[PDB]
Amino acid sequence: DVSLSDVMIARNKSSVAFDATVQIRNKLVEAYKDLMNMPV
Amino acid sequence: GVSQRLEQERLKLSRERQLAQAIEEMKQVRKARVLLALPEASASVFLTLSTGTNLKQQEVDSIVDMVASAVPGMKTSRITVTDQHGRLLSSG
Amino acid sequence: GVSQRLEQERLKLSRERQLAQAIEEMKQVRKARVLLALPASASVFLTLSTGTNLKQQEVDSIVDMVASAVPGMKTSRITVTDQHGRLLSSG
Amino acid sequence: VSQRLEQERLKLSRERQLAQAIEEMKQVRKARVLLASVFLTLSTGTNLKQQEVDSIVDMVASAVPGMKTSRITVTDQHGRLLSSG
Amino acid sequence: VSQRLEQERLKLSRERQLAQAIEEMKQVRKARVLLALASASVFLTLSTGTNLKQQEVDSIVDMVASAVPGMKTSRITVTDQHGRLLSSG
Amino acid sequence: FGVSQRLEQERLKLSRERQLAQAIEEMKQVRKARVLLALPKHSVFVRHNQEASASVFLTLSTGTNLKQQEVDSIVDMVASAVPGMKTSRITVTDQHGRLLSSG
Amino acid sequence: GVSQRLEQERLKLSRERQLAQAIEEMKQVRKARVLLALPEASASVFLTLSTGTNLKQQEVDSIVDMVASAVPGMKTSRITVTDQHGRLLSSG
Amino acid sequence: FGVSQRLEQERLKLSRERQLAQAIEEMKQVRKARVLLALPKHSVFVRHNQEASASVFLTLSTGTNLKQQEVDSIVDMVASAVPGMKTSRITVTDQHGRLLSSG
Amino acid sequence: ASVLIVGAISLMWFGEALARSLFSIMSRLFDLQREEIFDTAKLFDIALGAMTDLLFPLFLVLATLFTAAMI
Amino acid sequence: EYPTSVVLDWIANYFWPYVRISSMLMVMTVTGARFVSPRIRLYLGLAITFAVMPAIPAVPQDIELLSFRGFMTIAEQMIIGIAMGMVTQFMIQTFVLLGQILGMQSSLLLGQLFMFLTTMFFLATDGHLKMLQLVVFSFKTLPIGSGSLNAVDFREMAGWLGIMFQTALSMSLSGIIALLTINLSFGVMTRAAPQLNIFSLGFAFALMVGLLLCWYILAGLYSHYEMFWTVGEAQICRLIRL
Amino acid sequence: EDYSVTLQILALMTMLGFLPAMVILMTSFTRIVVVMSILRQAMGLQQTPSNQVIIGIALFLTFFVMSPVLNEINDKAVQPYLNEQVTAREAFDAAQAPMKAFMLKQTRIKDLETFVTMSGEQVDNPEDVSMAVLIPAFITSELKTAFQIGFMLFLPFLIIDLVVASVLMAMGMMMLSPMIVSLPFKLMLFVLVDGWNLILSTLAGSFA
Repeated sequence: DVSLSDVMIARNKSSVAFDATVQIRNKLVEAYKDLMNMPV
Repeated sequence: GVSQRLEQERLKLSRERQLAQAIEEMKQVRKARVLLALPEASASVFLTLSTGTNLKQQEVDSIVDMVASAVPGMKTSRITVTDQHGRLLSSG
Repeated sequence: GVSQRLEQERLKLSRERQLAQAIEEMKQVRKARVLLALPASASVFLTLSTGTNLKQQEVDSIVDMVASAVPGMKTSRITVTDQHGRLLSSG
Repeated sequence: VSQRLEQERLKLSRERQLAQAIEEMKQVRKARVLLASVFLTLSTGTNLKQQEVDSIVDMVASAVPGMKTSRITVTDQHGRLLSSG
Repeated sequence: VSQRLEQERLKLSRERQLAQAIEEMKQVRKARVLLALASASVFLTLSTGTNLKQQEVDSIVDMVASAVPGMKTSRITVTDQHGRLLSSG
Repeated sequence: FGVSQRLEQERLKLSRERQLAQAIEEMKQVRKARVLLALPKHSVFVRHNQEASASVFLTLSTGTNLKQQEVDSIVDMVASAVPGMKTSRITVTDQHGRLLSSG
Repeated sequence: GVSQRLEQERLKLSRERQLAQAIEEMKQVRKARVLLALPEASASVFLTLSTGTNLKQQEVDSIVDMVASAVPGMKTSRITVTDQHGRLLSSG
Repeated sequence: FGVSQRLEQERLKLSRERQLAQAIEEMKQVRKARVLLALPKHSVFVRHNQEASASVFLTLSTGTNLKQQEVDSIVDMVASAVPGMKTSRITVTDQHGRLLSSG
Repeated sequence: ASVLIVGAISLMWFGEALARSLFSIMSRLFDLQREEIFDTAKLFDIALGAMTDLLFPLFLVLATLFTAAMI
Repeated sequence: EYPTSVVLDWIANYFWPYVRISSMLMVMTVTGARFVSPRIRLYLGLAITFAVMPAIPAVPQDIELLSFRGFMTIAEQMIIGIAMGMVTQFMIQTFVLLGQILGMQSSLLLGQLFMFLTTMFFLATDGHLKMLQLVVFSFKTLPIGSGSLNAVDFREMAGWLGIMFQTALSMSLSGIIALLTINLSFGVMTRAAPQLNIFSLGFAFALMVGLLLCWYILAGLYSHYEMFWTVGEAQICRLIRL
Repeated sequence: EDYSVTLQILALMTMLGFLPAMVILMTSFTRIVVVMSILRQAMGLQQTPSNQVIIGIALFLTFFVMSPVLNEINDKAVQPYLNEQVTAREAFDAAQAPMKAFMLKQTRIKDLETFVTMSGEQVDNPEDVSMAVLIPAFITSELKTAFQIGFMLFLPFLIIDLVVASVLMAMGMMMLSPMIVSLPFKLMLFVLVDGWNLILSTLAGSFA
C-alpha cells in the first residue's frame, strides 16, 4: 500500500523536522549560557 | 511591631464593626454582627431584631445586597443571614 | 509612622466622612454613613428625617453625585438603603 | 511566633467569634467549634429541629472560606448527631 | 511628607479655591467641591430663593471642568441643598 | 523559640486532642477522654502511604451503655474534626474494653 | 522646608496672582481670580465687574487672549470665563 | 538544641508510648502497661521493606484472665494509635508470660 | 568604662526608637512610585528628610553618652 | 499508514520531553556542575528520557514539528526546566551566602566549605532523585502541549532573593550575635588602655573565634537544610502545579 | 511579495542568534541587573549572592514584567501568522510595534532628542521613530533610571553604617572597624522589613 516515494518523503520530512528542533534548542541554550556568563 | 496578616485581620474587623454600626440605626434590628472571609469571598450576618417582628423578604434582601456591595467580591448570593431564634433567611 | 495600606484606608475614611458631611445638608436626610470597596463598589446607609420617603429623582441625584465623587464604581454599583430597609439602587 | 502559629491563632480567633455569635441562640447555652466539628451545650431540655441545625450549618459554612456544608458534624449534650461528614 | 498625602492636599487646596470662587455668585450661599482622580462633584447650598437655570449650572460645570486637567464636562454631577440633579455623569 | 518544625507540629496535634478531649467531657456519658492521632505526611515521593488513623480512650460514667448510636455519632464527629482520616479508621475503647470500632 | 511639587505649585500661584493683579486694572473689572491647570492645559477666570455693566464680545475675547498668551500651552480655545452674574463667556 | 533527627524521633516515640501506656492504665484489668515500637523502612523492593511492629507488656490485676476480646481490643487500639503497624505484627504478653498475640 | 555602660543602657530604650527610625527610613526609600523616581528634586527632598529624621534620635543617644561621660 | 506520521510522532514524543529534562539538568546543582563533561550529561539526559517514557503521556498531534507553534513549544519546555534548576541553585548559593557571612564576620573561601557540604547534603538526601521525580511528575500535571509558566510563577521565582537573606540570616543569627558580643566585649575590655588597640591583634582574635563559631554552625546545620529543602520543594511543586 | 518559507526560516534563526542582545538592550534586563548590582554592592557582601542567581532572578523578573508586552505580541502577531491570516512581512511589523511602544514608555524626551539629532534624520512624532535610534535612547534612560533607584537603595545602608560608626566612636573605642558590627544590623534590617519584596514592588511596578 506504500511506495518508495512515501518512504523517501517520510524520511526527508523526519530529517528536516529533527534538524529544525535540534538547532532551535541549540540556539536557545547558547542564548541562555551567554546570559548566565555575564558580569553583574 | 504588628505584622501583615494581623493588619489584614484588623482591617476586616474594622470593616465589620463599621458595617454593624451602620446596621444598628435600622428600625427593626437591635444588634448585628458581621463576619467576613476574604482570600471566593464569603460573608455572614447575624442579627438580633426588636422585641418581636419578623423581617419580610425585602428587608433581608436589602440587608444582604448592602452587605455584598460593601465588601469587594462576594456576589449577593454568597451571604447567609441568620438570627437569634435560628430561622434561616438566605442561601449560600 | 505611616503604613501604606493604613494610609489608603485613612484616605478612604476621609472620603467617606466628607461624603457624609456633603449629604448632611439634605433636608430629607439627617445622617449618612458610606462604606466603599476599591478594586469599585459602594454601600450607603441613611437615617432620614422623622418620616418622609426619598424620591427616585432625589436618590438618583445622590447616587450620581456619589459615583462622580469617587473614581470608578460605575453608577449601578452602589446600594442605597435607609432605616426601614427599602432598596433604592441595585448592586 | 511566625507563619503556622499565626494562622493557628487566626483560626482560633475565627472559632471564638463564631462561638460568640452562636451564644445568642435561645436554645444553646455554650458553643465550641473545632476547625469542622461543632459541639453545643443547649438549654436544660429542648431538642433542635431540622431548620435550626440547617441554619447553623449554613452560617458555619459561610463563615470560613471552606468546609462545604455537607462536611459539618453537629453534636450536643445528649450525644445525638445532626449532620454527617 | 508622604507622596499620597501630597497629592490629596494639592487636590484639597484646589477644591477649596474652587469653592471660594463659586461663592462669589449671588445665587449660591455655600459650596463644596469634591474630585475623583477623572470626575468632579459640586454640592451646593443655594441662597434663600431662586433656582439655578440650565445656563448657570452649564457655566459652573464648564468652569469646573476647565479648572482641572482632564475630566471632560460630561462627567460632573451637580446637586443642590434640596438635591435636585442638574448634570449627568 | 528553639522549636523546629516537626516538634511544632506535635504541639499542634496534641493540643487539638486536648480540646477534642474537652469536647467529649461535656457529654453526659463520658467522664474523661484521650484521643490518639496518627497523621503521616503526604510524601508525594512515596507511592504507599500508611494513611492516618485514630484511637480514642474514654472513661465513662459509673453505668450507662451505648448500643450503636452514640459510638457512631462520636466517631463521625472525631473523623470530621481532623482533616482526612475518614470515619472508618477510628478505634474506640472504653474502661471495660469492649470493642467499639475497627480501624 | 521646600520640596518639588510645592515649589511648582507656588510658581503657579504667583502666576495666578499676577494675572489677577493685571486684570484688576481694567475699568470694567473690580475683582479677578484666575485658576490654571498645567500638567493639555486649561484655565478658568472668575470676575466681579462693576456694580452693573456687561462685558461685550470684544472685552471677553481680549481677556481670554491675554490669559492664553500669558501662560504656555492652554491654547485660546480652552479657557472658561465667568462673572458675578454667572454668564458663561467661553467654551472648555 | 543540638539533638540530631534520630533523637527527635526517639523522643516522639517515647512520648507516644508513654501516653499509650497511660491509656492502657485506665483499663480495669490492666494495672501497669509498657509500650515498645518498631519503625518502618518503606522500600519498594519486597526483600528490603520491613514495616512497623509493636511489643507491649501488661501487668494485670492480681487475679482475672484476659479474654480473646480483650487482647483483640488492645491490639486494635495499638494499631490505630500509630500509623502502619498492621495488627498482624503486635506481640502482647502478661505477668505470667502467656502468649496473647504474635508479631 | 562608665561611658560604654550607659550607652548600652541607653540602647535598651533609645535603641528601640532608633530601630524604629531605621525601619521607617528603609521602608520609605524602598517603596518608590513612578513619579518619585523620575524626578531628581523629589529624590533629594526625601534624602534630606531621611537625613534629618535620623539626626534627632541619634543626637539623643549620643547626648546620653556625653552626659554620663562628664559625670 | 503513511510513514510520516509514525516517525514524526516519536521524535515529537521524545525530544520535547527530553528538552525539559535536559534543561533542568544543565541548571541543576549536581548534573549542571563544571566537573562533569557535557557528553556524560547528554547521555544521562538521553537515558533518563528513554526510561521514563512510559510515564510520559502522548504529546498532542495538533502541533507540527516544523511550525512556529512547535518552535514555541521547545522554548517553553526549557523555561520549565530552568525553573526547577534555578531553585536548586538558589538553595546551594544560600548556603554559600551562609558561609560567606560567617567568614565576613570572622574577619576573613568559607563559602566553598559550605557549598561542598551542602552538595553532600543534596546527594545524601537523594535530592537529585527527588528532582528527577519532580520533572516526570511535571509531565503528568503540566502537559507539554497546553501549559507554560505564567506571570505569577515568574514573580514567585523572582522573590527568592528575599528567601535567601531571610533563611541565611535565620541560620546565622545565633552565631553572628556571638561574634559581635565577643568582639564588643574584647573592645570594651581592652579600651582601658588605648596603647594596645586591636588592629592586626584584633584580626587574629576575631578569626580564631570565627572559625570556632563555624564549628558550632556545622554542628546544627543539617536541621536548617531540612527545613530549607521543604520550602524549596513546595515552590517547585507550585511551578508544576502539583 | 510575502517572504518564502525558506527565507522566513532564515530570519527566524537570525533573531534567535541575536536573542541575548534583545534581552539586554530592548527588555527590562539592564535596569534590574544594575539595581541588583547596587544592592549587592551596598551591603558588605562583595560576591556573596554570586552572579548566577542575580541573572536568573533578573531573567524571571523580566519575564514577569514583559508578560503584558509578550502576550500583546503573541495575540497581535503570532496568532494571525500561525492561522495564516496575515503575511510574514506584516506579522513582523505587528510584533515590532509592541516592543517600540514599551521602549517609549521607559524613555525620556531629552534622550530621544539627543539621538534623533545625532542620527541626522527628520521626524516630528516620537511614535514613528526608527528602532535603531530608539534603542540607544532606551538604555541611556534605563541606566539613568537604575542609578536613581540604586542611589535611593544605597541611602538606608549608608544611614545604618554611619550611625554604627558614630556610636562606636562616641563610646570611645576608636579601634574597632564599623563594618563588622554594622553588617548584621544591615542584614537584620534587610530581613525584618522584607526588603526584597519592597524592591520588587518598586522595580516591577516602575515600568507600568
